[PDB]
Amino acid sequence: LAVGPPSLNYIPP
Amino acid sequence: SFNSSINNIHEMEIQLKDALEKNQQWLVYDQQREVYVKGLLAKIFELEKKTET
Amino acid sequence: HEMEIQLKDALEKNQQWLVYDQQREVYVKGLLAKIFELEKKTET
Repeated sequence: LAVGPPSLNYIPP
Repeated sequence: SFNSSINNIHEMEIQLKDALEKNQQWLVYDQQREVYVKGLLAKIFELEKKTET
Repeated sequence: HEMEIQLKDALEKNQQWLVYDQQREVYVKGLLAKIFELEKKTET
């Protein structure tokens, strides 16, 4: 399937 | 039956609208990473400056 | 079918973001590791 970002907002490692 | 064929066209439409706005989500996500990353570079620049003195 | 095509292009770019994202995350972790090392330095 299509893959989206792990969140809608950037979360640093 | 023909139910399977109709459902697949809905399903295929589902996927495209899901894929399209997923890439749009990527744009926003990555823009925020750039902000975070330029911040880190500014922080490194000040730490390097501090470890020189 | 035209909708069939752009579904593939959507998924293609989607794959290009994915690999690009992996590279960027390695880069972010590298900066954080550098900061860690710098903060460890002084300190002492």
